[PDB]
Amino acid sequence: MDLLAELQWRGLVNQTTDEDGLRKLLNEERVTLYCGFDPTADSLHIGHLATILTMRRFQQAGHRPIALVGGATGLIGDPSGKKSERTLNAKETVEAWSARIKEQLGRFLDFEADGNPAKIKNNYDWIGPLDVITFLRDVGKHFSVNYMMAKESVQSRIETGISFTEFSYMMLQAYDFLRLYETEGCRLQIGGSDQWGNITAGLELIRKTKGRAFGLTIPLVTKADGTKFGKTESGTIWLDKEKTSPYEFYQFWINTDDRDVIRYLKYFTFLSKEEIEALEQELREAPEKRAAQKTLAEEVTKLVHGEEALRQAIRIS
Amino acid sequence: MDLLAELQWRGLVNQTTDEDGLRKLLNEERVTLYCGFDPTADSLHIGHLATILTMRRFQQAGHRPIALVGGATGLIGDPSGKKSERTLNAKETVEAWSARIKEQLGRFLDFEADGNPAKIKNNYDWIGPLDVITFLRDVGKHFSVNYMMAKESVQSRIETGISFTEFSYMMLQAYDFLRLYETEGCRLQIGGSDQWGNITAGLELIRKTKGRAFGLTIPLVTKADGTKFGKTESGTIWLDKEKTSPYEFYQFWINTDDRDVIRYLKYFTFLSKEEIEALEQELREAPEKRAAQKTLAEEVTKLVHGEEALRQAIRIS
Ligand SMILES: Nc1ncnc2c1ncn2[C@@H]1O[C@H](COP(=O)([O-])OC[C@@H](N)Cc2ccc(O)cc2)[C@@H](O)[C@H]1O
Ligand SMILES: Nc1ncnc2c1ncn2[C@@H]1O[C@H](COP(=O)([O-])OC[C@@H](N)Cc2ccc(O)cc2)[C@@H](O)[C@H]1O
Repeated sequence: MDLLAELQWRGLVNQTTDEDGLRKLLNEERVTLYCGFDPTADSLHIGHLATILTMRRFQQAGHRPIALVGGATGLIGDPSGKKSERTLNAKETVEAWSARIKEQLGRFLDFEADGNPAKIKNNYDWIGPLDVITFLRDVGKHFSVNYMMAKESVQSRIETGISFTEFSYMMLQAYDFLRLYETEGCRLQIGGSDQWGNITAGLELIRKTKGRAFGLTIPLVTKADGTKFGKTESGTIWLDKEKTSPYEFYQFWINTDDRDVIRYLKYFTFLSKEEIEALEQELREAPEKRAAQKTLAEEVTKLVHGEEALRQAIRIS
Repeated sequence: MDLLAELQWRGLVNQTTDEDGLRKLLNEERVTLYCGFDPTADSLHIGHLATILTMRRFQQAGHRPIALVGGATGLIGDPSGKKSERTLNAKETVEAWSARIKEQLGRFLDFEADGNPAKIKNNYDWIGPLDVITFLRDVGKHFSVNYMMAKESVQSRIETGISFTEFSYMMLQAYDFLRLYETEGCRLQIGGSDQWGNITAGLELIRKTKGRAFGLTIPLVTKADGTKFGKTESGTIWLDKEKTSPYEFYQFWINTDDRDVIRYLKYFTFLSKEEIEALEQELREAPEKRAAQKTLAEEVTKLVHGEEALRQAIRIS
C-alpha cells in the first residue's frame, strides 16, 4: 500500500510479478520475504546494499526477512548479469566465505524484534544432501528446456557459450523459493534487476507443485555519466572495514556527483521524503555547500560501520 | 579385423566412432565393452536381441561383455527415439523390473569363461548416491548446452517439448561410460541406432576428463514392407515365456517374409556365411519349402528358450 508507494517513490521497484496482488497482501498480512546471497568473495560490497537495505525497509514496516546465504549455489554459479562463464570455486573457499557474509548480513537486520525478527539461512542445508536423481525427477520434471532457454540469463549466452552447470543454476534458486515457501511461509523473493528470471523460475516451481507468492526486483544502481556504479579506480568498495576502510568508504560517498546524490539518498538512506526534497532544494540553491553529499556519506557510513568509525572518517578527512 | 568384417557383412554396423582405430584394438587386445539396459518394462523384447546377441558375438571372439542394468536412468527416461515425453515410473516398479531384466540378460552371456566372462552391472550403484552439486560440477561443467542441444534426441524435441529431466538423461549415460572406463577398462560402448548421441556424449566426457575408447551402433531392425519390426497385431514379442509363449515366439519367426529372412538370419543367428548363402540359394530355388524360415525360427527359439521349449513349439504347430 504505502510501503510499496514509498519504494516506488524512492525508485527501488524495477518490476513486480503482480503489484495489486502484492500491495494487497503487504497491507493485510505479515509477509515473509527472502533475498539470496552468493559467497562470490570474502565480503559483500555496495552493489549488495540496496537489496540489503530494502529488506530492512520491509522489516521496519513490520515484515520478516530471511537473508539467505548461498553455500550450495555459490558452488554452481549464476550466469545472470555475467557475459562469461565463471570459474568454479572450491567447497572450502565457499564454506570459508559463507561465514563472513553471514556476519556482514546480520548487521543490517533486527534479530531482537518480536513477531518479525530475521533468520539468516543456508541453502547448502537442503541442497547439500539432495541426490541427483531426486533433483532431476522432483524439480527437473517441472521445467521445459524451452522455458529455460528463453531466460535473459541463458538466451544472452548460448553463442557466447554456457556450461550445463551454469544452465541449471536457475533450478536450485528455483528450489530454494519452494523450501522457504513450504517451511517458512515465504511469499516474496526480492532481488536486483538481473535476478528476475530466477525469481519467476521459482514462482513457476511453486505454481506447478501447489497451484500465492510474489517477486520484486530492485533496479541496478544508475549513474548519470553512464559508468558502472561502485566501480572505482581503487577497485570495489567493500563492506568489510579491513577491505575498504571507513574513511575510504566515507570519501566514496562524499564524492557523489550532483547528478546522483538525490537518487542515492533515496536508495541507501532512511531520510524521509520531506527531508530528501529539502536537500534537493539546497542542492539547487547551494550546490557548492555539498549538503546532500555529506548527509549521504554520514548516514551510510553510520549504517555500515557505526558512529565511531564515522567520527574517525570525518576527523581523518 | 575379421570380427568387425563379419559384423559388417552381417549388417550389424550402422556407425562407428573410428573404425580403423577400433578394428586395430579389437585385434590387438581383449576388449571390455558394455551395452545399457533400461527397465522400461518387466521383460526385454526382440528389439533388444540384436544388441544382446551382438555382445555374445563380441564374447565369442574372446571379448568381455558388461550387460548394464539401468536402475537409475530408467528412473529418468531417455528421449532417444521417442517423439514424446514419457511418464516417470516409481522407484519400486523400476527396482522390481531391474531384477527380471538382469535374469533374462544373464541367459545370453557366458559367466563361466575364464578371461572373458560377463558382469551384469547397475548404474543405480554409482548414480543412486551421487549428490546433485557433485553431478553439476563434476559432470555438468564439461558440457555446453549447445553441444547438448544439437543431439538428435534433443534437437528432435524442442518444439515438441522436453522436460529438463529428459534433457539431462544423456549426462547420466555420459557418466556411466566414465565409471565403466575407470573401474572396468571398458573401451567400447555399443547400442542400437538411436543411442549414438548418448555414446558420443560419453566419449566427450572421457576425452575431457582424461584426454582411447570407441562407440558402435547397430542399425534398428528393417522390414521390406516399411512397417515397424517386432510390432505384431497381438502386441510386442517378449523374451519372457510367460509374456510370449515359446510357440508364439516360434510362429513369429516362422512367419518371416521372404524379403526379411536372409537379413534376420544374419542379425539373430549363429549360422555361418557359407550356411546363410546356402539358405539364400534354397530360398531362390525353393521358396515354398520355407527352409530359411524354419532355420531362423528354430535357431532363435533355442537361443531364447532352449530345445525343450523348441520341441514343444514345433510339436504344438
Ligand atoms: N548494483 C547493484 N544493484 C542492485 N542489486 C545488486 C547490485 N549488485 C549486486 N546486486 C544484487 O545483490 C544480490 C547479490 O546476489 P548475487 O551474489 O550477486 O547472486 C544472486 C543470486 N544468484 C543469489 C541467490 C542464491 C540462492 C537463492 O535462492 C537466491 C539468490 C542480488 O540480488 C543482486 O541482484
Ligand atoms: N529394434 C531394435 N534394434 C536394435 N536395437 C534395439 C531395438 N529396440 C531396442 N533396441 C536397443 O536395445 C537397447 C535397449 O535400450 P533402451 O532400453 O531402449 O534404452 C537405451 C539406453 N538409454 C539404456 C542405457 C542406460 C544407461 C547406460 O549407461 C547405457 C544405456 C538399446 O541399445 C537400444 O538401441
